[PDB]
Amino acid sequence: QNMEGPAAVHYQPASPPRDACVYSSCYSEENVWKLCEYIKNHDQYPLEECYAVFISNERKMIPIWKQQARPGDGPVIWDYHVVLLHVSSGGQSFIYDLDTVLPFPCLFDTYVEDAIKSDDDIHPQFRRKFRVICADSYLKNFASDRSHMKDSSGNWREPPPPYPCIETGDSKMNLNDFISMDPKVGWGAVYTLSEFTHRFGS
Repeated sequence: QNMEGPAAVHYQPASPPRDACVYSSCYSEENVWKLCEYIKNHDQYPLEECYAVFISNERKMIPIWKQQARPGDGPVIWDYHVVLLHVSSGGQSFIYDLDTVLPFPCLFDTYVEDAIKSDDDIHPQFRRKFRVICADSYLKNFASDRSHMKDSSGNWREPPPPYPCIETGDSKMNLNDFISMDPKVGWGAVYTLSEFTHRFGS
């Protein structure tokens, strides 16, 4: 037996329940943007405690386990995936992934251990990198005209979300600057898996 603060024990979620969140399959950057907007407009938590997290790598092929699109024990291989990270007042981080079969929200260590898993056994070019943008910066700077979701004749590869494209005064499309794991582009900070866990893990 071993005695393991209790703040995380009573943690109240920052989002509506999973079924009530704005959600479109294969638009996780927008699903997370909408979670950020919800948190901003409600009175429960400050945006300063939350981050948008882009997961990808140079070849844009990342395995993620415990994903809804592939029930079972195998991974989905995404080009990129986006989740929301909340650093709660006591220090415990929580991950909000609308596409995970893990709990929504999920304790950080469980998401890293069960959804991401160790990179040690993975061929290095499939390893995961993390771009962490404070949610306020994400809402201020993110823009997507959804042009990456259309084939050469303009047809939608996956049905679009049911609201107009997210744009800013500075840009109508900079999604690649978030998917990139090059620190020379975009906003926020780029972390290896070990740096990500060191920064946000217990």
